[PDB]
Amino acid sequence: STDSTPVTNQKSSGRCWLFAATNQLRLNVLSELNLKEFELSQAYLFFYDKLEKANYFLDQIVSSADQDIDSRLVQYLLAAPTEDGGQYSMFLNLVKKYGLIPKDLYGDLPYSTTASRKWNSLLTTKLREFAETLRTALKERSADDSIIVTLREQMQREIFRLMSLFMDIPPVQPNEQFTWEYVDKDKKIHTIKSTPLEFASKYAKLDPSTPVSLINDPRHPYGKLIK
Amino acid sequence: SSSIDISKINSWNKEFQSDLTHQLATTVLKNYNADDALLNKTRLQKQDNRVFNTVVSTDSTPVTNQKSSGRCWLFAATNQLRLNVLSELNLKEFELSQAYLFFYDKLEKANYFLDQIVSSADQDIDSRLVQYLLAAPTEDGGQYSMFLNLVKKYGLIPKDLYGDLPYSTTASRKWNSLLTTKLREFAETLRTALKERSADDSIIVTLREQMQREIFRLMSLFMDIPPVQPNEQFTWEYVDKDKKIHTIKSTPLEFASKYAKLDPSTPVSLINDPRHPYGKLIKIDRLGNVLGGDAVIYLNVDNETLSKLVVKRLQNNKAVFFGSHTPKFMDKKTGVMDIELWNYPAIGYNLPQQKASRIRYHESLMTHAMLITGCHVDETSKLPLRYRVENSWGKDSGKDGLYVMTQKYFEEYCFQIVVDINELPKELASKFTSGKEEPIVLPIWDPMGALA
Amino acid sequence: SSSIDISKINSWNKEFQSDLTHQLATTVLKNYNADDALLNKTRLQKQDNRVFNTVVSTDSTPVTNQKSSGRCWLFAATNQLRLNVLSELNLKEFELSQAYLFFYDKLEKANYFLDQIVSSADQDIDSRLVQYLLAAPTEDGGQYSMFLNLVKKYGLIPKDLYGDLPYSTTASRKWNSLLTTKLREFAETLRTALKERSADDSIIVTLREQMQREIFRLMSLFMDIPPVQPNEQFTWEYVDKDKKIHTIKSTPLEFASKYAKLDPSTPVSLINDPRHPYGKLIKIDRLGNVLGGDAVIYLNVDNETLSKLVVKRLQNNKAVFFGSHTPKFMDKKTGVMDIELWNYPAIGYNLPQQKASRIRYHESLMTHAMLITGCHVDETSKLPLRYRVENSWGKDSGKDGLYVMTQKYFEEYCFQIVVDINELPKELASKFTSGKEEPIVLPIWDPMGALA
Ligand SMILES: [Hg+2]
Ligand SMILES: [Hg+2]
Ligand SMILES: [Hg+2]
Ligand SMILES: [Hg+2]
Ligand SMILES: [Hg+2]
Ligand SMILES: [Hg+2]
Ligand SMILES: [Hg+2]
Ligand SMILES: [Hg+2]
Repeated sequence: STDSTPVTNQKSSGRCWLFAATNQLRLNVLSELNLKEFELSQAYLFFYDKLEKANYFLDQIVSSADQDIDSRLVQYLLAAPTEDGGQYSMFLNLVKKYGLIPKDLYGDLPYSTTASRKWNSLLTTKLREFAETLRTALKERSADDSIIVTLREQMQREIFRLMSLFMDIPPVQPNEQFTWEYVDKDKKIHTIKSTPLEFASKYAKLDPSTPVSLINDPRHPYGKLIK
Repeated sequence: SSSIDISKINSWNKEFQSDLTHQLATTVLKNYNADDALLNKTRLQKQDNRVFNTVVSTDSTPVTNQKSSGRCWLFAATNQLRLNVLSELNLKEFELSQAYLFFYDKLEKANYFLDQIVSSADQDIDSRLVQYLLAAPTEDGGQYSMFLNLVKKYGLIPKDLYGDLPYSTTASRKWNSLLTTKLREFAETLRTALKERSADDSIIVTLREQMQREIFRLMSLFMDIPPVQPNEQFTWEYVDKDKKIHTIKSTPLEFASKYAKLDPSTPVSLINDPRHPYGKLIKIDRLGNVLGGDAVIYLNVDNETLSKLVVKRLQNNKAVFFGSHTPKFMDKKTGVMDIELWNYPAIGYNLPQQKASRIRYHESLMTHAMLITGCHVDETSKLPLRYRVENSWGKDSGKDGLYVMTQKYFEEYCFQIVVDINELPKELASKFTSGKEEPIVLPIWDPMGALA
Repeated sequence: SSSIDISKINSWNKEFQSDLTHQLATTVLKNYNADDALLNKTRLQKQDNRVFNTVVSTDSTPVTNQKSSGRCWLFAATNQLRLNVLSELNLKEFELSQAYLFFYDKLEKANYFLDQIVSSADQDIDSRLVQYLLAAPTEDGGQYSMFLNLVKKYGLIPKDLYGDLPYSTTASRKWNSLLTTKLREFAETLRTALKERSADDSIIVTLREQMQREIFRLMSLFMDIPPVQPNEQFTWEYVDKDKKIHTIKSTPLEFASKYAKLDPSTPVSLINDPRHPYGKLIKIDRLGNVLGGDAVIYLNVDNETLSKLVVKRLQNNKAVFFGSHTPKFMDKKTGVMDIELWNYPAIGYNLPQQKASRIRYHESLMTHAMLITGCHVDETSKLPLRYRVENSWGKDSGKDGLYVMTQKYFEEYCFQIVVDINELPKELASKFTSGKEEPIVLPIWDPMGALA
């Protein structure tokens, strides 16, 4: 019944999954708030997704430190650590920790949201440097080591430092309140004060506990779970 | 800890925003591409220098354009040779047929793939090798040894007899996709038939012939098989710089030696792979195009010798085929290749990772082959500062198709050159003509095994 | 010392280059326009807000475009009035003829100029006043009093009867140039004749009539005199929003009151000129268009009262004509007018000079007239934050022709609004209806005397 308004454009990025996942949800807000046009912030999720993958990569390197640099897994981890693409479970991972917010508070303004190639390249080049540094330090020490722990924190920090140069950290924290003024289809002005996490359930109607992704993979038996 | 803490990142943010350089950086970096924003004109002012004291006498005429294909290696290899014809026949403009080699290269790789599948039929479909063979069986890129494999079996021909007319020579994506989709079907069919039978089996033999035939049938729909066979005569009428008409009757194979001056037995490719010891031979397992052709082998040498081999070669009036990591530190608008052209340190972005580790950690590899046609030694008593590079992207790329590469770029982001064995020091040439030399064998998926 | 020392500047350079912020700044600033490089998207993210709780019910339809002319003042003044017709006649789209007023304004200024030359004939040709009169006698820009001068003598008419058809309405540069070149010839001729004779002289009188005639002759070559005279009837057929056809027979002068609802006797222009005391009347010497028309006089008021007069007016459902310094702190792409939109402080560029001094020191003046159609009071218990502005640059400028101006911008880079005297506090209205009020008289070349 509700119409996808307006038509979205991911531009030069692989953020389709976030657009599609949020396109499904925008319809609830549009409908529940009687809005002519509406969009949830795709960039919001994009910022956190990229930060998390860079961080996640570091852990992956640490957990595979025992394998040769030229092993299939290590070379794979090193191929595209910050790629824009994702899965629905990965979409929910972000919504659970960060919530959802209207695009009016944080949009596709930065150059990197619509042309992410360079940003990813700069980040990935650093991460590949970090990968070497971690593994080297892991030859002599254990991951639980105070030194390693310190090392990973300084990497995380540089990763955030570099990402904040291309995009601003969202304006409000997940449990922090934001005020959003808008106009409904009736030219009537409204104001909503919520938190990214509350807004996701309350307005976007997402209960992260309900969606499951069904796949059609003919190489495996049906009724079976694939991980 | 190991997880992203929200309080932690907002605290770091607060701290970064108090630094004035960071404030300016985020302001500009949210507006423009980092390379555009950070391009350093003070440095450009000095580095964009087109004076070269050591240059190849003949001029690359005309500037070539590979368009939407990965045929750089063929353009660069033939760009090196065209200079001989241009010179020996007193021609204003001249080009050898890149498409000629392209047709045969693609046919051979499709055929070569089939054999690779047959020889790895014992491995699981999801093994690293089989999945690799299935990734890009007909890709346009190649190596110099693969270039010679083709010239040995097919010779060379002037572009006037067979050019870039077909849509697929300048926009090969679709063609490759159609071919590859079929080959992946064939791969399954072969392996299945190989579970019950042996490769020597009459049935398998028949099967592969029907695949080869369909492969040729499909390729002939997008490009015509060259007009003459390698030992078949062709007649080529042309006009020299003096407006004088001439006619040459030759064969693709004769023309290659006779006019293009190529003796396939002399070029060797030297590589600069810091992960391995120099003076050692490096071989890429399974890498090839012509079933039965030669294998890709490189003599691993230091940059100091390499730099000299390039100057000497240039002094001997010959262009130097080289492979590097495009477009790393390359400004296509100006044509400058300088690792310090952009002011990344102004935003505190620094990269200490070494060359060997860059290769090891999936960060740098050869991706494009170009041609060094000149260089400039420091006019006093020092060494080469920059090199003149001829690209195959049309005359609008760089400065009229030409680029200038710094010595430092050459050392860091360039991994290969091609010289004639007779140009090497006895100590090095011998590694090719001896026998003790057991090459360090790298897998097909090794970054040096990644074509151009 | 007072001279530029070469050692000194190279020493300063050396010191600036050691600062990392300066290094980044020079790198980026040599690449892009400062406004493009410094545009702050973090700030834009918050400031580009199009929600206005107090707006004029009628919508500006359609968005107007003055094109290559300085007719903003006429567009803005008529944009304020069109809303009455649109509303009273239930029309989807409507426009009063801007060209109508433009024709008469230019004719009158050329004529007015002649009189100005005659009245200053006793001054040297190189005096400040005479050179000023000769600078731009026919410029497109004007003031609101000058707008009323025209409406009083000529009335208003629907654009359907006389529009922007002629080349010169949308590209007036050449026309003005041709006219001005003639007027400068006339200026000499008048003054010369005035050395021997008196202005009341039959000969001079004859001379001025022949000049007036040539002026009209030349203007009629680029634009047609409006189709009806001010007291002459015209018939206008139109279609309302309900697809219903109507016909109105009126006169330009009647239509102005009857349909456009303008009572020329009510609007007064309030100015915010910090160099003079508030509550005081400011008059611009010699500024005008219609010989004998009213003079430009402003009531100097503080921003606090001014802000309120705008909110009240908007609440009374009327648009507010205002004049400001375009394009200072104006982003045409987004339509944002915010003095903090660009990160100049990140490059250490700061401007402490006060408004009054900005005006005094040749830095800020009114240059464009636009229309406030809405505002947004802080929804709690505070005051106006932003205003909705309608520009006359087509629907592609700003956001569909519309702009958003901050309160701070309004205070700093805006110098005038127009209200009806009945909207003023008794204390202020009286300054217009009393007699004690001797206006502070400013010269014709004063920055507040610089049109729009
Ligand atoms: Hg290539
Ligand atoms: Hg040299
Ligand atoms: Hg050299
Ligand atoms: Hg090299
Ligand atoms: Hg104007
Ligand atoms: Hg308001
Ligand atoms: Hg207001
Ligand atoms: Hg104002």
